[PDB]
This record gives sequence, C-alpha cells and structure tokens, in this order.
Amino acid sequence: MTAAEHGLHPAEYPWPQNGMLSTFDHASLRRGYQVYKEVCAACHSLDRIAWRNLVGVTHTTDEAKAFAEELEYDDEPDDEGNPRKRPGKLADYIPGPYPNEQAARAANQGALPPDLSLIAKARHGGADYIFALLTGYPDEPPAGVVLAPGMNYNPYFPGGGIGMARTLFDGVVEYEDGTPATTSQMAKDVAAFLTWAAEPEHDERKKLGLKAIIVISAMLGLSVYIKKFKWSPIKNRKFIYNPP
Amino acid sequence: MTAAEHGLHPAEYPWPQNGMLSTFDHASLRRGYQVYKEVCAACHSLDRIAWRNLVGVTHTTDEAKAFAEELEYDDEPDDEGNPRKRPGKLADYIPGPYPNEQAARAANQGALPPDLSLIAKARHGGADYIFALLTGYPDEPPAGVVLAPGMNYNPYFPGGGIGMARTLFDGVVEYEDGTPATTSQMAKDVAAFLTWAAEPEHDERKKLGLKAIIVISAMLGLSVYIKKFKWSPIKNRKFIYNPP
Amino acid sequence: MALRKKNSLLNMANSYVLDSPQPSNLNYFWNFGSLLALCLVIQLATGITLAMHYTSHASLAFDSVEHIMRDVNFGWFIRYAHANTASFFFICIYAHMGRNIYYGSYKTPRVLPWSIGVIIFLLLIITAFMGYVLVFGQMSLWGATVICNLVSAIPWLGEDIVHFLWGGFSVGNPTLQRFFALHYLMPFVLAVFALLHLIALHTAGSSNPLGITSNVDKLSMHPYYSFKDLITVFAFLLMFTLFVFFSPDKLGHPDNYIPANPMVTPASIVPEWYLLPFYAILRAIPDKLGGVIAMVAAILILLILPIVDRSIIRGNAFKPISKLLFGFFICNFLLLGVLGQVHIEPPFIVLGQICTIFYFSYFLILLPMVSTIENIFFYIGSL
Amino acid sequence: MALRKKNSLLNMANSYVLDSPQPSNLNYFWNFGSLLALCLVIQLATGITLAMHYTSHASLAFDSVEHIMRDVNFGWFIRYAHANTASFFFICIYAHMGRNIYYGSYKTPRVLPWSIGVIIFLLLIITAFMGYVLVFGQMSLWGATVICNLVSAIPWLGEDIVHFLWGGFSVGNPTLQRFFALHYLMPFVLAVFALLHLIALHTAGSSNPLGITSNVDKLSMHPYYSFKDLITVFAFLLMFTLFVFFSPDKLGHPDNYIPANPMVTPASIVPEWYLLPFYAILRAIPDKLGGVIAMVAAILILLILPIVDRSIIRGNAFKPISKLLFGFFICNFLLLGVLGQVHIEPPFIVLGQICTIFYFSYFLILLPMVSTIENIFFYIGSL
Amino acid sequence: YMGWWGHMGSPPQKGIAGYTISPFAARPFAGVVHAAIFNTFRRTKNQALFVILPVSFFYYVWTQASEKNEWLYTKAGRHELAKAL
Amino acid sequence: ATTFYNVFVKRNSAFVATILASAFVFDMTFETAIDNFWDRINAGKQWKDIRHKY
Ligand code: HEC
Ligand code: HEC
Ligand code: HEM
Ligand code: HEM
Ligand code: HEM
Ligand code: HEM
Repeated sequence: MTAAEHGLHPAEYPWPQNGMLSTFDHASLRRGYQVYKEVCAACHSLDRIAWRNLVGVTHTTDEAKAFAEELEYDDEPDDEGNPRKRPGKLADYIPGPYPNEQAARAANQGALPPDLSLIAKARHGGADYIFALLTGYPDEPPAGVVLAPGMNYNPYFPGGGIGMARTLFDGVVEYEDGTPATTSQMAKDVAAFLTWAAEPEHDERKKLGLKAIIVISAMLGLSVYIKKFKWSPIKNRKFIYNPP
Repeated sequence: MTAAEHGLHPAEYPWPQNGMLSTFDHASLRRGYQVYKEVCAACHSLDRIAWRNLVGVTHTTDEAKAFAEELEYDDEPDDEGNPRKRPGKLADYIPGPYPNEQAARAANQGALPPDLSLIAKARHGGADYIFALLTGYPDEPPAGVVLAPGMNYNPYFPGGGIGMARTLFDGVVEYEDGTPATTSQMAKDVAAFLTWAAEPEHDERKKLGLKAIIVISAMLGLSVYIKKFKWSPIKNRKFIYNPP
Repeated sequence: MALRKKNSLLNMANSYVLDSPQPSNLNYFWNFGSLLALCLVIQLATGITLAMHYTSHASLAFDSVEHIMRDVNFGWFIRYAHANTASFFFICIYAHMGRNIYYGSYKTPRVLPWSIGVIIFLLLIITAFMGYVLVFGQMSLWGATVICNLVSAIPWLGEDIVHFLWGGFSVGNPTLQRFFALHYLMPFVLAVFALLHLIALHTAGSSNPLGITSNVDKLSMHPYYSFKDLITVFAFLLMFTLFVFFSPDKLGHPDNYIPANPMVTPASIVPEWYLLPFYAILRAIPDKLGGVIAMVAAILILLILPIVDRSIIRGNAFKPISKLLFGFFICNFLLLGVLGQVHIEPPFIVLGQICTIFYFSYFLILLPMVSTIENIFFYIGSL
Repeated sequence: MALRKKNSLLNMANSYVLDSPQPSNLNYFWNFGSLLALCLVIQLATGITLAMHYTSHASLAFDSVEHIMRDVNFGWFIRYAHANTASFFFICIYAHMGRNIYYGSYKTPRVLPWSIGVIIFLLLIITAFMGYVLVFGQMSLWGATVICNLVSAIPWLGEDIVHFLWGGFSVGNPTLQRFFALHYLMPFVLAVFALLHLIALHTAGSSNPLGITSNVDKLSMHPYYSFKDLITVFAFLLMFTLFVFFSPDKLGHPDNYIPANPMVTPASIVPEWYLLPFYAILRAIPDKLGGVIAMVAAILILLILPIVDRSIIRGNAFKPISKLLFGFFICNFLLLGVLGQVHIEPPFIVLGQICTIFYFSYFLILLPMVSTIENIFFYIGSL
Repeated sequence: YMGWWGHMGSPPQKGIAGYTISPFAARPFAGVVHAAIFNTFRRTKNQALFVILPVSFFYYVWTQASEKNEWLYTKAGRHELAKAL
Repeated sequence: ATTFYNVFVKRNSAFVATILASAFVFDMTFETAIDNFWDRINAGKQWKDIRHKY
C-alpha cells in the first residue's frame, strides 16, 4: 500500500507516563478533561467514564458531584407510570452529545465521531497518534490531493481526508491553572487525558509491576543457587572403570 | 395454614389435552385467543408470544399478518435521528396494555395484573386453576369475610381476596364460529389458550414421546432376551466336588 | 500378547471395562454406578448445549431460558432433559449410597472409595444448587438467598464471607454470573472424583451381595455386566421418557416460572426435593449455627461408618436385626424429607426433632450396639 | 513399603512427579513441558474467573470485557494475564514441538505421544481462536467471519455446515454464545489429551539430548527436575510480568478495541500472530479448497515424521547436515509467519509460494534424502 | 486384596469340576414361568416383614401428624392451636 | 436359513450393513405410521383439521 493509504506515522513524543516507573501527570490529566469538556464533547462521547472515575484522579468528590448534579438523567417512572428526570449522581456516566448514530451523522456531514473512551487503545500510536492528528492539519493540502466534500486534509489519518476539521486553536480554552492554552499544549493535555480514559489502571499497574519484578528477580536468583546446590552431586560425579 | 390461606383446590376437569396421546383442541385454542384479545388483553400482557406463533396453530399466515399490520411498532430512527413508527410484522411480539408496572398498578387500584404467557405453568393447577378462578366468583362472599378495599372474594385465590373482579359474563364475546359464549365456555377456551401459550411444544412433545416409548420398550424387551441369552452359561453352571 | 493388554492406553480402558474381574453374583443394585455415569454424561451433553443458548446476566437469564423453551429447535427437550436428569441423578445416588450402606461397601478394604464417594456427594449437591439458581425464577432467587445466608453463621467472618460469595450486598447479577461459571466447572471436578473413587476401588475390586471374597470366582466385566447394564439403562430411559415427554414439570416448583423479584417473597421457600432431608435436620436445631453444623454433620457423619460398624461380617444379607434397623433408618430419612417441605407448624416441629435424633443415633448408638450384639449371636448361635 | 508406593492413588502421582526415572542429562529445552502445564493452569484460573464476569450475549459481550477492565477488582490483571498467556502458550508449544523435532522425539518408541501431541496442538488452535472471538471487537467478528467461511469450501455441504456453525446467516449472537460454551469446554479436553500423551510417554520414558538410552543412568524427577523447572518458571514469570504490567497490549491488535461492526470492514483482517504461518500457507494456493487442504495438511504432515525420517540415529545432536536443514526449516516457518500478515502484494505473493513449497518439501523430500545420506556417511566415515 | 487373571488371590483350588453349556445350546427362558411365580413369591415372602414393618410405622406416624396439623388449623382446633403455639 | 445366515449374518460387514439398512427402513416407515396413527386418535382437533375454514 502507498504511504498515503497507511497515513504518516506519528513521532514518538516523550510523554510523562513513558517510563517503566512513571505515572501520568495528573495536572495534565485535569487540564485535558477541560479540553475534552469544552471542545471535544460537542461531537464526541466519553460513554465508558462515570463521574466517580474522575474522583481522586483529576477532581475531588465535591467537584465531580457538582458536575454530575448540573445534568438531568432519566429517573424511574413516577406513580402514574409517567417519565421523570433526576439530577446526576457520581454513579452516572458522562452523557454524550447525540441521542443516536443517525443524529450524530446528521450533525457531522455523514461522518460518525467515535466515542473517545478507548480511542487511545483503538488506534496504532495511542497518545502520539492523537497528538499528531490534532496538531497535524496543514494550512494547505499538498498539491494534487483532491479532497471529497466535507473532508479535511490530515496526513496522519489513513487516506488523508478526515471528516473532522481542525478544532484546536490558540486560546479556545482558558485553563483554570493559568497554563497558556496553545494548540500544542491543549493537544498534549487532551491526549494525556484520553490515554488515562483508555487505561485508568495504568498508574497502579506499573507500581504493582515494579513489586512483581523485584520479587520475581530475587526468586530467580535464589532458584539458581538452589538448583546448583541440589545438582552439585550429579555434576561432580566421577567414575573409575575397570573392564571386567 | 388455614384452607383459606391456601385457597380452595380446583376440580380436575377433563381437558382434551389430558391424555398421553391427546393434543389440544385447536378450535378451542382459536376461540380462547379471541377471549384473550377481547377481554383479558385490556389488563394483561402476553409478551412471550409473537404473531408468528399463532400461525398454523390458531390462524393462517394471512390472518396473523393482518393482526400484526394493524398495530404500530417503534422503528429505527430516521436519518435525522428522529423516532419513527412502523406497522407490525410476524416477528413482533404481541404488545401489552401498559408501558410499565407503575402504569399497570395505577389502572388496577394498586394490583399488578401478571403477564399471562407462563401463568398456566406458574400456578399449581394450571388450566384447572385458571378455569376455577375465572368461574369461581360467588355472588356474595361467605358471611364473615372482610375484604380489603379493591378486593373481590374468590375462594380459589389464596387468602380469598383478589384484585381482579369477575370479567366473564354470558355473551361478552361473540365467537366467530357460532359457539354460545357462556361464562363456562369462555373460561374453558381461554384456559386452553393460556395452557398452549405456556407450553406450545405440547403437541409435538407428546407425539415424540409416543415414538420414544415404543422404541425404548422394544429395546427393553430385547435387552432382557439378550442378557438372559449371554448369561445362561453362568446361570446353568454345575459343580462336582471331590474333596482332595 | 493381545493389543488391548500390550498398549498402555488401551490397557487402562481394558482394565476398567473389559477384562476387569467382577464377582459373578452382583445383583441389580450394582447397576446404579453405570446409571450415575449415564446421568453424568446426559448432564454434560445437555448442560453444554444449554450453555450455548443461555445468558448468565440477570437482566436476560430468565428470558434466555424462555427462549430455549420457545425458539431453539428441541430446546424444550434439552431443557427438560437437563432439569429431570438432575432429579434422576439424585435418585440413583441415593440408591447407590443405600446399596453401599446395606452391603457394607464402606468397610475395609474399601474405606478410601467410600470416603471419596462422600465428597462426590457434596460436590453433586453444590453443582445442583448452583444450577437451580441459574433459571433466576422466584425459587432460584429465594433459595439462593436463604441458603447463602446460612454462611453468615460462621463466627466473626460469616457476614464478610457472604458478601464475598454474592459479590455484592444481596443475591443479584454478580452472584448469577459466578454461579454460571462454577456450575459449568463443578461437573468436571465431579467427574474427576468419580474416576478417583473407581481407581481406589480397583485395588480390592467390587464387593458382592454375600459379603465374601469373590477372588474364588470372577467374571469379566464384558460381556456379562455390559449386557446386564443395558437392561437398567433402558429401564432408566423409560422413566426418563415418561417425565420428559409426558410430565416435564411434575418434579418442579411452579414459582420458578415467575421471574425473580427481590421484593416479594414466595409463599414457601423450600429446596429441591433431594435436599429436603438436610433442610429438615437444619430446622430441628433452633440455633442458626447449630443448625448449619448439624446439617453438614449429617453428611460428614457418613465418614464414620467404617469405625462404628463393629461387625465381623460385611453387609446385612445375613443379619436380621441390622436389616430391621436399616429399614427404619431409610424410612426415617424419607420422613425427614417430607418434613423438610411442611410448614413450620405443630406437630411437625417436634416430629422433625425426633427424626433428627433418630438419624444421628443410628450412627452413634444403634449401629455400634446392634453390630456388637450380632457378633455375639453369630458366635454363640453357631457353637 | 512406603505409603507413596503402596497406596494406589499416591502411587500414580509418585510415578509421574516424584520417583519418575528421568535421564540425568535433560537440557533446558526439556523444561517447556512444565511451562506448558503452567500456562494451562494460568489459563484455567484466569479463564474461569473471567467467565464469572463476562456476558456471552452479543449486546453485552464487548461491554462486559470493558467492565472487567474498569470495575472488577484486578480485572485488568486477570484479563491481560489471560490474553498474554495465550501468546506465551504458543511460544512454549512451538519450543516444545521444535525440541521434539530436533531431538527425534517423534521416533519409535515415542510415535504415540507425538501423534497425540499433534492433536493437542489442533485443540489449542481451536481453543485460542474461539476465545479471541469472545471479545466481540472488530478483529473478533471479522476473523470469525473469514475463518468460518473456509468451511464453505467443503464440497456439496460446505455452505450448510457454515450456517449450522454460525446458528444463522452470519456471525452474530448465536455464534458468540456457542463459542463461549465451547471455549470453556475445549481447555478441559486439551488437559485430558495432555494427560494421555504423558501416559503414552511413560512406557519409553523421556528421550534425552544424546538420543541414546537412559536406562543405564536415571535420576528421580524430584528433587532434580523439580528444582530445575523452578528456574524456568521464574524466567517465564519475569517475561509474563514485563508484558502484563508494562506493555499489556504489545501482542494485540488495536482494532479489537472497536466494537464489532458488520458493516465496516477493517483495513486488514489477520489472525493472531501464532496462526500466521498457516494463513500464509493457505494464501499460497489459489484455489479455496486447495488452500484449506494445504493449511490442514501443514499440521497433519507432522504425523509422517516417524516414517520420512530414515535415520538409524535418533535426533540431530550429531548430524551436521540435518542441523543445517532444521535451521532453514525453522527460519522458513518464521518467514511464513511474517508473510501471513503482509498485504497480498508483489513480491510477497510469489515469496509466500516458495516458502510454502519449502515447508512441505522438508517432510517429503529433504528429510528423507538427508537422513538416507547421513546414514551412509556415518557408516563409511567410521570404517 | 485382588490380583488379576491367573493370580487373582484365591486360596489354591482343587477337586472342583465345573460344567456348563453354550448359550446357543440352552433355552435362555427355561423355567421362566415357575421362576416368575414361585421363586419370586418365595423371595418376596422372606423379605416382606423388613419392608412392611418400617414402612407401615413411618406411614402411621406421618398420617397422625398430618391429620393433627390439619385439625389444628380448623375452627374446631382454635384453642388447641393457641396452646400449641 | 443356511442361505439367509450365509448371506446376511455370517460376515459381520454384511450383518452390520443389513442392520443399518433395516434401521433406515424402520425409521422412515415408523415415522409415517406414527404420523397417521396420531392424526386418527386426535381427529378434528389439530390445525390441519380446521385449516379449511380459513
Ligand atoms: C464538531 C466536530 C468535532 C469536534 C469539535 C471534534 N471532533 Fe474528533 N471527529 C469528528 C468527526 C466527524 C470524526 C470522524 C472523522 C472521520 O472518521 O472521517 C472525528 C474523529 C476523531 C478521531 C478518530 C480519527 C480516527 O483515527 O478515526 C479522534 C482521535 C478524534 N476525533 C479526537 C478529537 C479530539 C481529541 C477533539 C477535540 C479536543 C475532537 N476530536 C474534536 C468531529 C469532531
Ligand atoms: C380490568 C382488569 C382485569 C381483566 C379484564 C382481567 N384481569 Fe386477570 N387480573 C387482574 C389483576 C389486577 C390481577 C392481580 C390480582 C391480584 O394479584 O390480586 C389479575 C390476576 C389474574 C391471574 C392470576 C391470579 C393469581 O393466581 O395470581 C390470572 C390467571 C388472571 N388474572 C387471568 C385473567 C383472564 C384469563 C382474564 C380474562 C379472560 C382476566 N384475567 C381478565 C386484572 C384483570
Ligand atoms: C452433574 C451435572 C449437573 C447437574 C446435577 C446439573 C443440575 C442443574 C439443575 C438442577 C439446573 C436447574 C434446571 C432447571 O430447573 O431449569 C441446571 C441448569 C443449568 N445447567 Fe446444569 N447440571 C449439571 C451439569 C451442567 C453442565 C456440565 C453444564 C455446562 C454448562 C450445565 C449448564 C446448565 C445451564 C446453562 C443451566 C441453566 C439453564 C436451565 O435452567 O436449564 N449444567 N443444572
Ligand atoms: C457421580 C457419582 C458416582 C458415579 C458415576 C459412581 C460410579 C460407581 C461405579 C461405576 C462403581 C462400580 C459399580 C457399582 O458398584 O455400582 C461404584 C462403586 C462404588 N461407589 Fe460409586 N459412583 C458415584 C458416587 C458415589 C458416591 C456418592 C459414593 C459414596 C458415598 C460412592 C461409593 C462407591 C463405593 C463404596 C463403591 C464400591 C461399592 C462396591 O462395589 O462394593 N459412589 N461407583
Ligand atoms: C488453553 C486455555 C485457553 C486459551 C489458550 C485461551 C485463549 C483465550 C483467548 C486468546 C482469548 C481472547 C483474549 C482477549 O484478547 O481478550 C480468551 C478470552 C476468554 N477466555 Fe480463554 N483461553 C483458555 C482457557 C479458558 C478457560 C478455561 C476459560 C473458562 C471459561 C476461558 C474463558 C475466557 C473468557 C471468558 C474470555 C473472554 C474475556 C476476554 O477476552 O478476556 N478461557 N481466551
Ligand atoms: C498442553 C500442551 C502440552 C503439555 C502441557 C505438554 C507437556 C509435556 C510434558 C510435561 C512432557 C514431559 C517433559 C518434557 O519433555 O518437556 C512432554 C513430553 C512430550 N510432549 Fe508434550 N505437552 C504438550 C503439547 C505437546 C505437543 C503439541 C506435542 C507434539 C506435537 C507434544 C509431544 C510431546 C513429546 C513427543 C514428548 C516426549 C518428548 C521427550 O521427552 O523426548 N506435546 N509434554
């Protein structure tokens, strides 16, 4: 296949979480949630994430309850069996922008914006692909490229023509921690956030892995000593043969 | 427990399907569907039965398609993602009178009319219980019985006080086959129909059982001959002992 | 040398099903072992097939069983075969255990097959209990609730253990999904233990109804017991046919056709019939923990028969007093079963306590006394 | 007599794990058998646990796997352990088979353990294929579609068989639910065959790297090989740890994190890496039925090694030409693997055909020729 | 305690001659009517007490208990029920 | 009897072939016989008996 059909391969960026012993940067995760909420969430759902999931990762219990309580969710029917709404709770999932696929496609010139909860695992490249894609819209398509109507040129996307236009521009978000919201900064934060959404066990997993590595290595060393100890009578055996 | 707490035990009526070799009477099944549709279906669903299930049991393909096509069912959303309705198809399930339990209870003074698809298997007595209950509302409760509000006396129902009033009266239905629609006749037909709804494999099962009984019995007889044949040298063995 | 003897794999089969030396006088009560193997094979075949159509999620479980009954080709048969064979499995296992107790199969040198047998019986109970929950009807839920709450009686940790078993704070979806996985597994464990008790038996061989050695007079397992097993196989299949095709719900509870409802409690919650004697024993002790201990002890006490039977003779064929005591023990076991499903009302409360005492006193008092006296009567009576 | 020898049950364990007489010179390639047993135990433990949380219904399957990853305590670990151990199982099985081929373990008198071994390998492939479908992501669906459509090639009845396997007209809910039931069962069948090949081996004992008898010099299995097995167990656990904790998705396909969509076809539908050489063999033959036959023959041809190896000597340790041929055969097998996942484009189409010819010509031409000539060189060379 | 064919673990046997005839030479159902009637009658008569006595006793116990329980939950049994609880 | 034995019984290959062919015949004839008997004992009751009205 041509390189265009594959898509350009994203650079390997030095993410804070790259590194056997490295967690996510939680300040970046929190900023990335704010980019998601103010930019991506207009078209993209995050359906696998509940409000409780933010708590003690990016937000306190109170902040997350406040986010949940601002929304309305379907309650159980009332006593006459009529539909009712209730305010959100921490157990609720973050609600998506569209009621169904048909509505999503209608709002996006036929294209369906994927749910972003697993996107960092569902694409080769992970965070690097998300960062490269969001920051990789050239001002002008390479001469000779014919885009289908409603497509935008992006070399990272396979085939080059993506239905999502560029959305991150300097200062579309005002971060609450005073960080300059440049295109690059926002793409980095949201790519970190989405990586966390895909693999929220990441930090715990790598710490447990460190404990396992240490114990298993020591056991490997001791198992070598013990095997050699037990085998030495066999290895050291000597023979004298006197032919009968 | 008191007999009242148990409920009076229904008589054993001689149903056509009683009998190892007996099917349902399908003319009674068809009449019973008509009682269901014109009387019971106001309060009771039959959610496990699809229109296709009636075909070749009680109705032809065309009659059942006509019943389905008169109703509206939820379709997939249109292209703007707005809700749509479609006409019914044979694959559709027979729709219930109420959208939820709360609406069902609101319409029946708090009582919830059960779905009738398994009722003949879900009560001791089966068809006999349904027939006895429907035909067993005395004009006056036995002296001394205090009914709770919205309850009706019926001795077959455990405790005596049932939230369902008598519904079958001579000529509430006009059968399409000219049968006199008395209380007893309608109760018999609907009890047959509900028994079919609970166990629609009934007729096929009992015929397959007849084949199995015949084959297995012959195999049992032959296995006796063969065992005796093979064992006769052991059974017939004789000894002469001459002590050494 | 014949291939069946020379090749090590064939020779293993040969040793168990063909050249296996059997007593020449086994009666029809030695046929329950092969019926139990048949039930196990039917349960595996029907069970794996139901697993192809069943959904273990609590929102779909009960409906997936209706879909099996209504839509799957022959689903009604596979479902009823599986449900009724579970009852037949217990009839055959009670017959097999009663054979073992009457003929002294638990005595030396067969203590090990008997003891592994007691564990097989416990695994069958657990397997059947978990399978019954999978329907997720009213009896499924409420039986799981009552039986799993007995674990709360374990001191100190009981409550914690219950929540851990349920995977939550009541019987619900997590419990159903775990019961499905374990119900699928447990029959494979049960098959391994069934094989273990046969390998353990193979050192002494089968006992026989006279209680004497059969080393003087052996018959090959095939063709004699192969063809004798076919008679009871076809008798079993005739009983199976009558229930599965003509009365498929005779052995069941109508309330299990109502979907599980954690709010409404059914009129009476009883276990399946085959667990009823143990349930009566539990009711007899007023204390919760006492009752659980008694109920478990009623099964584990089978492990002491090798000790408390003091007879110098194996089995009851020639022991008139032991035969009478055995008759009373068996009938009492059936009465306990009946009392397991009556209401907790007079006069069944006291009767259940007397029957429970009789059950335990068989092992602890009567069998040791009667077997001691009969030893002396044989000796004095034949002088 | 010691209890471990006297008691029949203990003596069976004793014969396989303790007193079992082993050659004193087994090298580290004799450790893959115990690693395979370890993989099997991990897959049973993790698999049964995932079954407690997984839902086989197509509307819930993919989400039940997300629930395992996100909500179940340590669910991420159990899921990644199960997924990565499936790959480790195939690395160990290829190593075990390569050991067997290099050292002549298929030669008399070990034809029977080798032949049952070939069936174990087929059952592992089926087990792993069905388990991969259970995720119900894009690769799950589309891999099931293309692999199950190969059955359509069976003449006359092929289409009917496919619809029968699917339980409908395409891969859907019925197929997923039946794959769950069979995926749960197949590992138990695989464990039985693994036991059968060991019992078959026990008649000759283990071969050894020199290819000579070890009857002159035996060592007990315990403690020597018990402690030598611990070294590779801990080496395996270190590799396991690096994948499961530090790179859990390295061996997977990102498309399996997209829910199955029968409309959209993924860019490239490839099997899991361990099936890739067989897929390359299938692509090499242009005919559909031809390709399926070739692919199956590529596994079944292992059954003829006992015949086509004409050597008077067991194994390759002393055979320089056989060692070179074996090296080329193994590397060709890896190249076929790589070609299984390239696009069907020049020049890989022809290269795949040449590698397929080389694969088959090893069994049919080269090994019979080389083993014939080496027999003559040993004889003439040592005169 | 059990050997195998050729060394089963029997004490030495001597002096017994055993005779039998081919299954094809015999009538498998010889004497079946006599057996079915007289042999079954003898075998059943000799075991009858060991079944009848416990069955009849436990059935009587049940019958008395079930009849009392039924009576206690009638109007007539009100007072006796009140005492029993 | 000798002839019958010699052709159909003596060789097990022939005996098994005869048994399987008979099983095929039995299966097809028994099906038809039961179907007719079932229809006679349940006459007027089955859908096929009332179908003509509709
Ligand atoms: C108003 C529309 C819109 C906004 C705003 C938007 N997207 Fe998208 N996005 C889409 C559409 C439409 C697609 C589908 C494009 C296609 O498949 O052609 C898409 C696709 C994607 C993809 C997948 C591309 C692929 O490989 O399939 C990722 C990742 C993505 N968006 C992330 C984001 C992030 C991160 C943001 C903002 C911070 C964002 N999107 C903002 C409309 C939007
Ligand atoms: C307008 C209301 C209404 C109509 C009409 C009606 N039912 Fe009911 N039915 C109920 C209610 C309410 C209950 C629940 C009563 C209770 O549990 O107290 C009920 C209960 C039942 C029960 C179960 C009683 C039990 O054992 O739990 C059966 C069977 C039944 N109905 C059948 C029928 C049949 C058959 C018809 C008509 C041919 C019918 N019903 C007509 C309202 C109705
Ligand atoms: C000893 C073997 C077994 C016993 C005693 C047993 C017992 C039972 C019982 C009592 C039920 C409840 C039946 C009902 O009322 O509907 C049941 C259900 C079930 N069993 Fe088993 N079972 C066994 C083996 C198996 C096996 C091996 C499987 C393989 C998965 C299995 C799968 C099921 C399934 C899916 C259900 C639920 C569907 C249904 O109720 O029919 N069973 N089992
Ligand atoms: C899955 C359940 C079981 C199967 C398939 C099974 C199978 C068998 C078989 C085939 C035999 C040899 C033939 C026979 O005597 O009937 C046997 C013997 C025996 N079984 Fe079981 N059995 C099972 C459960 C049990 C249980 C629960 C016990 C004990 C509590 C038990 C104890 C014995 C004993 C003691 C023997 C030896 C009896 C003798 O021959 O004297 N078995 N079993
Ligand atoms: C030889 C043993 C086994 C092998 C090679 C094996 C292989 C696999 C594979 C490759 C998958 C796909 C994993 C993924 O990518 O997510 C899988 C999934 C699964 N396996 Fe197994 N498996 C084995 C044994 C078992 C057993 C015994 C069970 C018991 C039920 C089981 C239950 C499951 C379940 C529920 C899943 C789906 C959830 C998931 O994807 O993790 N497996 N298996
Ligand atoms: C679940 C998969 C398997 C397990 C658990 C397993 C286990 C074992 C074990 C423990 C041994 C003895 C120790 C050793 O030599 O490594 C062994 C030997 C053997 N296995 Fe396997 N095995 C499996 C699959 C296979 C396969 C797929 C084959 C063949 C295609 C095979 C063929 C053999 C042979 C021929 C031997 C004897 C080798 C010798 O000692 O010379 N096995 N296996």
